[PDB]
Amino acid sequence: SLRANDAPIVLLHGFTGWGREEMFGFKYWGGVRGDIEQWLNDNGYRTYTLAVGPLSSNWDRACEAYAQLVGGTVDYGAAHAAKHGHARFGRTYPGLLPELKRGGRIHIIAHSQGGQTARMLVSLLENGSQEEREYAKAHNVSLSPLFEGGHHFVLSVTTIATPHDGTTLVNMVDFTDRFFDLQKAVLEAAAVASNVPYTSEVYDFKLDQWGLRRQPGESFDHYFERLKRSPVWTSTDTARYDLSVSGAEKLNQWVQASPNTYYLSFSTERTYRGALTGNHYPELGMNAFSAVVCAPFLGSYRNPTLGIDDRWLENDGIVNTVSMNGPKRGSSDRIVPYDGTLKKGVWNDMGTYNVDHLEIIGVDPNPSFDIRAFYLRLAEQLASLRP
Amino acid sequence: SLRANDAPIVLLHGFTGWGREEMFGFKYWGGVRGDIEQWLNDNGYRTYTLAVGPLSSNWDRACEAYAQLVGGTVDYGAAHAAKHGHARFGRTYPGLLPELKRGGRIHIIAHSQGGQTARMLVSLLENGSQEEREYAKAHNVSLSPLFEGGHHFVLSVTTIATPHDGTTLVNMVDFTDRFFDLQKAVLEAAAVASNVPYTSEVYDFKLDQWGLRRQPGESFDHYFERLKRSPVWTSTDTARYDLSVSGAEKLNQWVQASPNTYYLSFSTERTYRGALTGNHYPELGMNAFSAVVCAPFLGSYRNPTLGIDDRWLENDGIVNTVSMNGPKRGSSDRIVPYDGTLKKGVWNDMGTYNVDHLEIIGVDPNPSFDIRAFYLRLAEQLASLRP
Ligand SMILES: [Ca+2]
Ligand SMILES: [Ca+2]
Ligand SMILES: [Cl-]
Ligand SMILES: [Cl-]
Ligand SMILES: [Cl-]
Ligand SMILES: [Cl-]
Ligand SMILES: [Cl-]
Ligand SMILES: [Cl-]
Ligand SMILES: [Cl-]
Ligand SMILES: [Cl-]
Ligand SMILES: [Cl-]
Ligand SMILES: [Cl-]
Ligand code: NA
Ligand code: NA
Ligand code: NA
Ligand code: NA
Ligand code: NA
Ligand code: NA
Ligand code: NA
Ligand code: NA
Ligand code: NA
Ligand SMILES: [Zn+2]
Ligand SMILES: [Zn+2]
Repeated sequence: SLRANDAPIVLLHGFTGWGREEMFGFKYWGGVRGDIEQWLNDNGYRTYTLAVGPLSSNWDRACEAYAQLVGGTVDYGAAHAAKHGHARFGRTYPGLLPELKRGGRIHIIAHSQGGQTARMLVSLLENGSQEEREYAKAHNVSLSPLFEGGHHFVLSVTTIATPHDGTTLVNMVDFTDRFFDLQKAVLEAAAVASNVPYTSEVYDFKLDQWGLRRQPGESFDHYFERLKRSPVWTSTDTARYDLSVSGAEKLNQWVQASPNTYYLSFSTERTYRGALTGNHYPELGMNAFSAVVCAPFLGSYRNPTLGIDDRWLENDGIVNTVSMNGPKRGSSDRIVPYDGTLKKGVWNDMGTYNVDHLEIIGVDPNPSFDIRAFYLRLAEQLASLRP
Repeated sequence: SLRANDAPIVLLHGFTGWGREEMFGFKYWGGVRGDIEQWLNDNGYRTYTLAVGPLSSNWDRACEAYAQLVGGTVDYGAAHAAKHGHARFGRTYPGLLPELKRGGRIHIIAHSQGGQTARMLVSLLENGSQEEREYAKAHNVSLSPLFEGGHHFVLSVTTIATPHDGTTLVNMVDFTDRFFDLQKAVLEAAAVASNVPYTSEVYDFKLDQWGLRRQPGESFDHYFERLKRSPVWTSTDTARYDLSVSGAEKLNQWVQASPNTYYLSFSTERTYRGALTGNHYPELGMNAFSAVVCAPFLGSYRNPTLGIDDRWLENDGIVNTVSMNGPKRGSSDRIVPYDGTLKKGVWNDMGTYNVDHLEIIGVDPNPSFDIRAFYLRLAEQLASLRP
């Protein structure tokens, strides 16, 4: 295809994820398979990576993403920060693309919960926040340009394995403990132990707004026990809340597709349907943590009152596949199957791949999945988009 | 734990609550989770339910509980009735347990302000009322046995989420309108509308003494506007007066622990401490009415001169947690942390549970709280008490 835009690609992780220099250089985007950002740069697709709080709400992460792109000090909004009891200002960044203040566009490619954060960033850029604007006028405080509206610079959002209607994993009985055991399993993929008191930071959870940081001498085991009891686990201003079916529906009520952005979704599944009742079971080769800890639950949990039924049981080890083609619960967004022409302002469902939640970013091996081709094909499609 | 007594359990609601035939059978004790009295009976713990005026004083409610238990016409006392301007006599009941007049006893399990009513019932059984005794002699009128003193039929009182020292919620500026909105939120949890003039009674406020009742053609919205302007909201002979920190301390000056009764308290909390100034905020999953309307105030209102300081900020969405382990303000009662042996004549503090004020009775969902095991374990402990 012909190139029709010059927008760089920006990569955005989910409820785990870390910058290029973290985790001893093991990349979230490529894991044991390599460095996806480097593959794209090397093939002429200019690509950058964002690293935002993995456990923070999509709102917090969107404010962090905005400052990382345009430069400046993260501003969560005076109204938001007062309502949830955390700092209004966060870190200060130079900016990856401070030109976006003047003009120019990006493509966001986001995995897992990054797809919620990317959708939310577009809604804030284009429409701002009326609550923040009214609060700033009422209290005579400053207002970040993010909350003004009028700053739409995202040509496309592509989501990969995103829980747009949530994941039923949040409902599992031991979910608090098992979710932090999933963080430990991702550390272990990077050869990072959870019982070692690392002096270097290794994996920064970016919880400056809550005042939390792993302390000198503290193992990840000990630190996650503190995080389980902290506001980033127990408040509604969290990844945990937005990950749930309840909280993803609430997000979908206000975060709509912009008519100025192409949305693409990729769905993932790594399960088979059983012969007894319709439940789903992990396939050979699914990442071991998901296969043992998460997929049996995801493939069997129903909630008839919420209509969480047999269609929700197929999963990729972490998220129910039905959740991933676009927001539907609480959403008026349109979802169309890809027909060869990518359309603005709707979700173009690019299909369902037999790859698990961690294999699709290369964190878990899968030699039958040609991960480099997958990301290069996608970059060629995004470069074809007509602004 | 081996059973040591055969006393039945009697359940007692707070400033909302209704009998088993009210609310089209949606139970206060169990709500959306089921029927706690039925669970208890089906496991061999004989259990009954009281229904007294939700908005009436603890004194009125204790006279009503007395009559419902032993049988007969509610008698509020000639001196009390003349002092406050209401009828001396209320409804007539058949009596759930007339064997209490021949030696039978009960365990009361009480929620919310029910714990103040249960303590007041025990105080009146033990000591009566010298004012009533004086007045009956002076005016040559009859006297209820409740006011004589020298009676005993309560083996134990267990309080759950009770404001023994009051709740600061009453100091909210628009408390009147938000308290009746709480009543409407509880009706909505029971799938009852507030703008429909139901011909059946549905929720009887048992205001016979005040001469108030919902009229034909009157919705709950219109009825609650009248109640707000009526003596059951504007006088001192009300749940409103006894709910406040001021009124709870006045109650504690005369309602003391009996040496012949075990007292157990359960405390509840559903908040996190923020990172700005140590205020408390509602956790994810708190009932929506409390989370929006009540918890932000409860977690941020301080009054150092009245001793309302950091200890009062943690709360369950309706009552400050520090108020719930037993009466302290204006009280000489002893409170001891449970140590595996329950003690008579003192408050056995059974701990604090991460469950909100409505979750603890099942009116609001919380799948992580095993409400059936909670009540069954409590009934087994009460059955183990030595008589
Ligand atoms: Ca694999
Ligand atoms: Ca709840
Ligand atoms: Cl180190
Ligand atoms: Cl810390
Ligand atoms: Cl950290
Ligand atoms: Cl099956
Ligand atoms: Cl591989
Ligand atoms: Cl007994
Ligand atoms: Cl008694
Ligand atoms: Cl009337
Ligand atoms: Cl705070
Ligand atoms: Cl539940
Ligand atoms: Na505040
Ligand atoms: Na840290
Ligand atoms: Na499959
Ligand atoms: Na298949
Ligand atoms: Na929809
Ligand atoms: Na109904
Ligand atoms: Na808490
Ligand atoms: Na005291
Ligand atoms: Na819990
Ligand atoms: Zn926030
Ligand atoms: Zn009265």
